[PDB]
Amino acid sequence: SYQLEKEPIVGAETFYVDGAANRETKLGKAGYVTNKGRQKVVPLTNTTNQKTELQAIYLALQDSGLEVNIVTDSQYALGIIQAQPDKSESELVNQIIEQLIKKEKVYLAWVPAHKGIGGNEQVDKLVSAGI
Ligand SMILES: CCOC(=O)c1c(O)c2cc(Oc3ccc(N(CC)CC)cc3)cnc2n(O)c1=O
Ligand SMILES: [Mn+2]
Ligand SMILES: [Mn+2]
Repeated sequence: SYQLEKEPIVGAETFYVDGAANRETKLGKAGYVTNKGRQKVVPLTNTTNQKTELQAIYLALQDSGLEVNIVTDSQYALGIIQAQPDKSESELVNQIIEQLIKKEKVYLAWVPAHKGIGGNEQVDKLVSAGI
């Protein structure tokens, strides 16, 4: 019930997402930074990096118009969303799936972590602080 655009969507806002989890305390943050100065950071308790990365995307999907460009450094989350499942065993993923269906156009790009990608580093620096 959804598909990913092969190209960045002209006119749409670019959401740089990221997550961070502390392995001992299970504490993590998830959020985004956009090319338009929009930001969000949420707190999460009892969690993993994977989950925080998915949560960041959920945030980006929730706080965006009918058209989005999303760039993530999560191969894990890219995997799930590119697989285009109809239903998952994960509550968080099911929430993401239905968000994507609500959208006119969705573009999801992958970028490597800590390689100087401005938007990625910006959002990393925010979610990493205190973890
Ligand atoms: C600020 C420093 O952060 C980093 O250097 C950093 C990562 O080490 C990192 C690792 C990732 O992939 C993995 C995530 C978790 C695991 N594990 C669970 C299966 C084991 C820990 C393995 C690979 C995915 N994203 C990451 N991001 O965004 C980072 O900023
Ligand atoms: Mn990451
Ligand atoms: Mn990071």
